[PDB]
Amino acid sequence: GRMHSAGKGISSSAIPYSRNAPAWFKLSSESVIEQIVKYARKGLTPSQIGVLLRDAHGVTQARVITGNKIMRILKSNGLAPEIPEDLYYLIKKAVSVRKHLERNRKDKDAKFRLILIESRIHRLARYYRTVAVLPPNWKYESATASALVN
Amino acid sequence: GHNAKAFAVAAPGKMARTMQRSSDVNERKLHVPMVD
Amino acid sequence: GKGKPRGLNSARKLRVHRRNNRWAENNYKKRLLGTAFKSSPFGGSSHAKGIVLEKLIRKCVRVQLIKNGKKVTAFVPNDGCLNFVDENDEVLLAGFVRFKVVKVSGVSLLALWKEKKEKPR
Amino acid sequence: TRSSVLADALNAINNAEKTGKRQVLIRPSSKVIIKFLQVMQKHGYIGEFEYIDDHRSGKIVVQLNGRLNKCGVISPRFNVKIGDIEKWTANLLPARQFGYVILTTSAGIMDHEEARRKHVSGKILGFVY
RNA sequence: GGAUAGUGGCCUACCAUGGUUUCAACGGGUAACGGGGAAUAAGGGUUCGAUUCCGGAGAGGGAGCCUGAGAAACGGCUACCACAUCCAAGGAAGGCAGCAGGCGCGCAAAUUACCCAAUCCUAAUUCAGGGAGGUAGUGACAAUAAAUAACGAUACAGGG
RNA sequence: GCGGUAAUUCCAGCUCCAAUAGCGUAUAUUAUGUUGCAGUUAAAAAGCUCGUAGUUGAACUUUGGGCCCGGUUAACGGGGCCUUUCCUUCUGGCUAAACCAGGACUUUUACUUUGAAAAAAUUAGAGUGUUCAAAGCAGGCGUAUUGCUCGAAUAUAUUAGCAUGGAAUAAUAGAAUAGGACGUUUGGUUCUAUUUUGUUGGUUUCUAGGACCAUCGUAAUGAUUAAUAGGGACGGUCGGGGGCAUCAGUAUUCAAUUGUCAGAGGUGAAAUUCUUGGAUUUAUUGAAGACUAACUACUGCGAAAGCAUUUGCCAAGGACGUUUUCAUUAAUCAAGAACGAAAGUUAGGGGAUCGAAGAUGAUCAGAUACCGUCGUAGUCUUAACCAUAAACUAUGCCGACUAGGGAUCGGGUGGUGUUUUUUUAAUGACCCACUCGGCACCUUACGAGAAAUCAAAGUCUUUGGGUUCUGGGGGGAGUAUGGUCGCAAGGCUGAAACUUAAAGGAAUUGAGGUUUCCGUAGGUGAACCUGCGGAAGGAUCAUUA
Repeated sequence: GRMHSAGKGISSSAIPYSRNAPAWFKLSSESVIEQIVKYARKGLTPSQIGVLLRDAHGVTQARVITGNKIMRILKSNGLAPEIPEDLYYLIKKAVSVRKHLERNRKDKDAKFRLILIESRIHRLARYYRTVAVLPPNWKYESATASALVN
Repeated sequence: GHNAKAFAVAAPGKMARTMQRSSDVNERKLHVPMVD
Repeated sequence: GKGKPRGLNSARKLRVHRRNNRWAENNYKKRLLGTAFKSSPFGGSSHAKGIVLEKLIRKCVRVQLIKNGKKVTAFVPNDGCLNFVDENDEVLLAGFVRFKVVKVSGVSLLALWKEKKEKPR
Repeated sequence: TRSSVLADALNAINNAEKTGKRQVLIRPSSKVIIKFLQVMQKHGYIGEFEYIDDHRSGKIVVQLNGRLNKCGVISPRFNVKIGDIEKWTANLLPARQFGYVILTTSAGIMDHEEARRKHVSGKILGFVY
C-alpha cells in the first residue's frame, strides 16, 4: 500500500463522470484565471488555491472550468517556483526533523524517519531530474537544503 | 587453504572412465614381492 | 508467484543461480572433483590384487590387499576350490564378506574348477 | 502492483466459473483483454461481455454460460516460431480435439489454428479450454 | 620514423593519461586441440567427441637461421639443456608423436610380410618413385546373414 | 535315530528355465526443476527496514461500414478503391502548386514470416532383389554383330551476419519560454557556378541551386485520462509510537526516636545467622535507588527489537474525510546503510532490591520434599563498542479473485432514535443501519495437504502476475584453513578426509534424577549447576457475559 509503511488505506477523492460545465455554475470562464493568479501572487502554492477555490468560489476543479491545470496556468504567467511544491514540502519536513535530531541525539525513531524522508526526497528528485524540470544534477545535500528551503 | 570449487575440470565423465581404467592398469602391476 | 524470476531478459539470473546451486548436490561435486571412487572398497578399480594371508567362515579366507596394505575377507566359490589357494598366493578379487576370489595366480578359478587349466607355481 | 491486467481478468473468470457464478466483473479493461475475450466468445467458451465506460480505464462484465474448463496467460509472452506452436499446444493442452492456445501475431490476436491457416506467428498470449 | 610483402605501439624518439570491469575485468584450475558429429531420451536438457572429413599446433625441451614462390622445416643446418652410440682416447655421430618392431612390472596381445595392379601425388616426366595407399596375416571392437538335421515304417503311452 | 543350529545357508546329485555362436561376472550408470521441485511442523523466508545496479511495471492514439474483382474446398484465405484516410526523395510526358511511366525508404528498435545462403561424410528418406540382409550407388532393355537408356533425388541445419513482408505485442523521439509545420509574402547576407561572350587566369552583371537573418499569412494552430497505483497539501481525530523536562504511588533496605519481652529467619527435617547494648513486632519521621501492581482485555501503537503514573515542550506517524495538487514519479531488491532483547566489553556516576563468581551449614537409605546467610561483577544511567535469540505467525514483500457469522478498535454518513444541558438548541455518551482501514475469533470445505491442519498452507500433472533469499540424508561441524569486522568475547563466509544403511526425520492410530529448549556469561563428580532475557516444539475445569 504505502511506499514507506505497512498501511494499505484507499482514502482518496472521486472525480465525477462529467468533464464539462456543472450546470448551476454559470459564472465565467476567464475570471477564475486572474483570481487564481492573484491568489498565487498572495503567496500560495497550487494545492490551497484548489482547496480555497472549491471551498469559497464554488469551482469544482480548474480542469473542468478553465480547461487547464493550475500549475500550467501559473507556469504560463511565470509565477512557478524554482523547485516544485511537493519536493519543497518534503525538504521542509526533512529540515525540521533534522533540526529536531540535532537537538535530540538519542531519538532513533527520528533517525529512522529522517532516512525515510530523505530516501523519498531522493526518489522524487530523481524523477524531476529525469523529466528535466530541475537542473540535471541539482545535488541534494542538507547544508544547501537548509538555505534552499528558507 | 583454498576451495575445491576452483580446482575443477572441464569434463567429468572422461575423468571418471579414464581414472577407473588407469586404476585397473595400476593394479595390474601389483605382485607378491620376493628376492631376486 | 514462485521463487524464481520469470522475465524475458532474466536468463542470466537463472543461469547464475543454477550454477551456484548445483554445487550443493553430492553427485555433481563428487563427479567434478574426481573423488567419488574413495567410498568404494577397491578404490578406483573394479578388481584388486591381494596376498592370501590366512585360511579362515570355513569357506572364506583372510587376504591382505597389496595396494593399500589393509586385510579383508575373501569368498572362495565352489568350496573345494578353497584348497587351490595355499599361502601367500597372488589373487585378483572382485566384489561379492563383501569380496570374492576371481583370478588366482593369473589364471581364473573357473578354469581350475572345471579342470580346464592348472595353476602355475 | 498490477503487472498484467490480462492475468487478473483470466484469474477472475476462472474463479467465477469454478465457484459457479453466472457473470463476473473485471477491472481494469484493455484492448488486449477485449480481443482475448472475443477470441473466447467466437468459440463459445464464454457468454457475452459488456464494456462499462468510466473515464479511468473501463470495466468488463462477462456473462458466462458454462463449458469453460481452464483459461490462463503464459507470462512472460515468449517468442513462438511458426514451427514451435504445436510444441506449446502439446505442452499445455489436455488433448487434440479440444483446447486452444492463443497468440498475438502481427496480423492481430488470434488462436493457433487461425495462425496456422494464415501462416503467421508471433508471441504467446494465453490459452483456454 | 625504422622494419615489414604489406596495415598496425611490431619497434624506436617525442607528447598527452589513458585502456578493461559486478553485463565479472584480472588471476587460478582444467586428466581443455576446436568443429562436423555420437548416445540417452516424447520434448527441454545432460554427457561424450585423442580417432576415417575440415582447421590449428608439434616433431625429446628452449633459441636462432640457410635455401627457396612458399619453412622459423627438424627422414635441413648451428648453439644451449637433458639423455645417448662408436672407437686406436686425438675425434665423429644422434632424435620412430612415419611403416613394421622392442623396452617401459618378474604377469604378458597385430606382420621387423607382398605390391605399385587400383586411388591419387611428385619429376626433366605416358615409362621412374611413393611403408601415401592397396593386398593378405593377426585377440569374437562393433555389425550382417546362417549350419549342428528332414521325411517315414514297427511296439507301447495317449487324445481315441 | 528325530528335531533345532547368527551354518548372513555348508557342500554334491536329479530335474527344469533364459539367451544362443554367443554367454557370464565385477565396477560405473539408467529403469537441479525454463518446461518442472520444495521452504508452518521432514533441509530451508536474512531479526527488521532503507536502497544502487538488475528484473518487472495501469489505461489510452484507425475502429467500423460499403464496393467489386478474385484463389481453393454455402465456407476459408488475397488485393485494390471509397468512407475527412495512400505519407516522403527526384528524371521523361498528359496537361492548366493538380495526374501518368518509373530508380528507393521501420524516426530508432525488439519480435515474427519468407528467401538467399550455409562441405562432404553422418541423420531422416526416394529408386534399386547386392541370392536375403548389413551395405553400395548402382543398374535396366534389345535382332545380346558393333546398340539403346533411366539415375546417383529430397528433407533437416535451430545462434550471429544479409535481403524481404507484417506492424499486433514491448520499448524510444517529436510542438510548452514556440527556437513549431506550410507558402510563386517580400528585402538583405554567405557560398558554388554544367554555361554563353574563341580555350584559360583573374573583374562584374544577369541567371540557376543552397544555408541564414526579420517581416505578411495558412490552421479546429501545439499539452490523453487522472489507476478502489503512488507521493504531496488540507480538516478533525487516534494511539501503553519516540526524545527532553517534571510529578506521583505504595513497596524494599537503611537510619533516628519511643513501646515490650525470649526468641526471630529458614526448610522435608536442621544448622550458620541477629538477639536482655532489646532481635522480630508496633507507632512517627527521613534518605537512597529501582519499578509502574489492581484498571489489563484472544485491546492499542511501532519496521522489528519493543512500549503502561501525571503534566508540559519538540519533532513524527497510521486510518478516515476532500468536486485539493503533480501525472507514472512505481514493486522487489546484489553493492551499501540505519535500528536491533538479554547477556558481554572500556571509562564516569550513584549503587535500594535481586544476584553469575566467591565465603560459609549439614549432607539424614529419600532429597521423592537437592536447600540457608552474607554477597562481587551485573542489574540503572551517560559517552563509545558488539550484533546474537525458540529475534516464532517456526508462514518474505507487492497485486487480484474466491464462504457464512458474531463481536471489537480508529475515522466517516444517515436516524421529526435515547439521555445529561435547565429547556431539551451544537457537543459528549448510548442504541440502530451502512462504509473504509486494522487486531483477532467461531463453523464449513468450492479447494489444498502425507497428516496435524489451512480463507490461505486455495485459485496446480488441467502445472506461468512481478521480485528477493534459502535448501538438495545424518554425524564429522557451523569444526579446520583462508579472508573481513570487533579492544576482547566473538560475528559474517565456510569445507574435506573418515563413518551409517534394521541411517536421519514429519504427523496420527493400533541405584538415582526425571519439563523440553535458544541467545549469552561464569564454575566443576558422574558432560552438570547457576545468573539475565525469550519460546511451547506443554493438558482451561467451576461462575458470569
